[PDB]
Amino acid sequence: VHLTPEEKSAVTALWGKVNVDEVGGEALGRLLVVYPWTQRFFESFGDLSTPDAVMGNPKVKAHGKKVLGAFSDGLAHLDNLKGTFATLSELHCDKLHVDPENFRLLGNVLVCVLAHHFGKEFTPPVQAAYQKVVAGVANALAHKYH
Amino acid sequence: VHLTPEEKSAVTALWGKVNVDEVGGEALGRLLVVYPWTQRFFESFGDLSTPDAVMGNPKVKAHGKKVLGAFSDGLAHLDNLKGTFATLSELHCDKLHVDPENFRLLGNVLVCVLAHHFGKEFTPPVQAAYQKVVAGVANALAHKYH
Amino acid sequence: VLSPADKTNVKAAWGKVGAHAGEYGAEALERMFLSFPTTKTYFPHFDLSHGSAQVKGHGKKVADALTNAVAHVDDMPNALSALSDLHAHKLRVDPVNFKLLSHCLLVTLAAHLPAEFTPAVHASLDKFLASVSTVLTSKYR
Amino acid sequence: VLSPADKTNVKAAWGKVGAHAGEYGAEALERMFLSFPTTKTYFPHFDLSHGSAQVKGHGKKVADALTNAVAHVDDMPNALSALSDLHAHKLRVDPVNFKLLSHCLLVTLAAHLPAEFTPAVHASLDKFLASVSTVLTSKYR
Ligand code: HEM
Ligand code: HEM
Ligand code: HEM
Ligand code: HEM
Repeated sequence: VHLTPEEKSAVTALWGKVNVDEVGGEALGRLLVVYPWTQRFFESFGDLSTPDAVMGNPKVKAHGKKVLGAFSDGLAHLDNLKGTFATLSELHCDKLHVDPENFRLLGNVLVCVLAHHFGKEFTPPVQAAYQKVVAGVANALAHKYH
Repeated sequence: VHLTPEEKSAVTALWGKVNVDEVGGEALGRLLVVYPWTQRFFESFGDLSTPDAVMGNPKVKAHGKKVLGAFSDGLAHLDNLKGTFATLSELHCDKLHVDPENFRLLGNVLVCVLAHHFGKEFTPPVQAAYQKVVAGVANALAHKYH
Repeated sequence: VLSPADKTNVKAAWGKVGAHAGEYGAEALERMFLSFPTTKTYFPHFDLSHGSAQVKGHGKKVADALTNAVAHVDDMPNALSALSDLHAHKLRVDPVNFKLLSHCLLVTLAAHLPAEFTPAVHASLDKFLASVSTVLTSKYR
Repeated sequence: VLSPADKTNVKAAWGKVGAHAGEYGAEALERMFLSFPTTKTYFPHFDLSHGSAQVKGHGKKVADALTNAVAHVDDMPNALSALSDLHAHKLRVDPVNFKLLSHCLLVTLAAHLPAEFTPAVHASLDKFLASVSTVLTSKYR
């Protein structure tokens, strides 16, 4: 991913304010609510029967933390997303066979969650920079499909 | 793209019966008829106002011949599609900005034309081999997006 | 969204399918399982071998469902409500798989009915299957 | 296909836009043009600069069209037939662009309506915009 120093600065600054314990769960949770077929990949996670059950599910919150951590790992090394995500790509593509459109969906759900949290501060230029990041992450996750 | 010897043999046998003057134009024409937004990329081609107009359009037929030629070339370079299609990828992605889902659609329209022309010869195993090929070609064309 | 002419094309084409509806549904499923092996994960306990009576029986169900949809093309959500709940709520089928089966149905029709499979009919059938797919991937209870 | 709950959620949430229609619509367009620059190709003679009065005017049209869609949510193809002919027949907009604008509309609503943008309402709004998108990208005359 090619971010200008200005774009990287904007992205990094905002991410420093992102709740490590909650935002990943909010994103994963909304993925499961907004695109319900994605629940098929999380049978073992217990109760996903209603929006409240999904968002309150401890395993969703806990798994969300790992997802956010991976986005964080991506931000730490934007010049090597492919290498950073190689093991995750094998998992999501070769093992789980997640259709890669869903990678794009989760990235865009995360963007919605950032907008929800930060309001006016999530300006169109800040969004544009984040779209480069989540597109890069989706592409890296889908690398074993390419 | 890796084909079993049986798949390679079957792909080659079917392709030998393809009318190279017509099938590309049929595939391109049906793309323009079935997915009409794709016509936006061919404004200079003249009359595309009805299915008959599209299918009988001399520029659609002539351009289809080039498209088929690219597929034919790909069949001979299945192990190096990203290399082979590099120039075409730069054209379709960087210059024309064709959304890559459309590459998948054209490949599947070509498969439908092969089924139309060869009927009982286009068995499910033969189709499966061709799906590998057209997925490989679409992926290679989309490489600049990856 | 289907045009009035789309609906006419679909009714005329599926009508020509007639008594072969079941055979074609089975063939489309076989094509899908072979061409797109990930789709087999939705049928983990199925006999998916070539000639499988179970696949043949499921193909007839799929074809009869399409026949019903053709018969209720103006009212597909109501007509397919049970099937939507099955695929979208219970089975949670990823929408990409509907594009794969729809394609395999078109391939099957093209292989068996080449005269009927004109560019206009091809277009209408593609739209019809997309419309069916949208209903079956929607939860609207 | 929208559930009764989806329709309730959309009517309530979109109902809060009100006199901010032009503002929100314009912001969504600006977000789209900036985040996804290929979309600008459909507007070759527009002033697409930040704060452009032309984008503000176009934002109001898009937002008012969504208001129209809500007021006819059970019969949208007939209510949006003019917009479908424009976007599908005349402009030939690639369907992917509707996913991009729909996403930017969701981002805009999330940024302005934090209390309203619950996971459930988010889901309903996404489905609504997908339905509108399907109508505007279809040719059904
Ligand atoms: C697009 C960005 C995504 C990121 C950054 C991401 C990240 C991760 C991470 C870090 C793990 C844990 C890996 C481990 O513990 O070894 C994981 C596991 C998993 N992911 Fe994702 N993921 C993404 C998208 C998706 C999507 C869209 C789906 C399904 C629709 C999905 C389904 C799963 C499943 C089923 C697991 C394993 C859960 C389990 O342990 O039972 N992922 N992902
Ligand atoms: C997926 C397989 C495809 C193949 C193998 C293919 C192949 C080709 C070839 C060989 C050319 C000629 C290049 C040259 O003259 O230098 C070409 C040009 C072009 N292609 Fe494709 N193409 C594919 C998909 C698409 C799709 C889906 C579109 C969508 C509209 C598209 C739009 C174009 C356009 C606009 C041109 C230039 C036409 C002109 O000269 O005015 N291509 N393509
Ligand atoms: C044109 C689209 C489709 C139609 C018309 C259709 C129709 C049907 C019908 C009629 C049934 C039998 C329901 C019953 O009698 O209980 C069924 C079951 C089922 N469908 Fe589909 N279907 C479609 C697409 C798909 C796709 C794309 C998938 C997955 C790739 C899928 C997965 C299943 C599964 C797993 C079952 C249950 C099989 C079992 O365990 O008994 N369907 N479908
Ligand atoms: C929810 C989705 C959308 C809605 C509700 C919508 C609504 C509208 C409306 C109300 C108009 C003005 C109609 C008139 O002047 O009579 C318009 C024009 C237009 N739309 Fe959209 N639109 C949508 C998506 C898109 C997308 C995704 C694109 C392309 C990226 C697009 C490209 C255009 C263009 C090029 C015009 C004409 C501008 C001009 O030259 O005057 N639309 N749209």
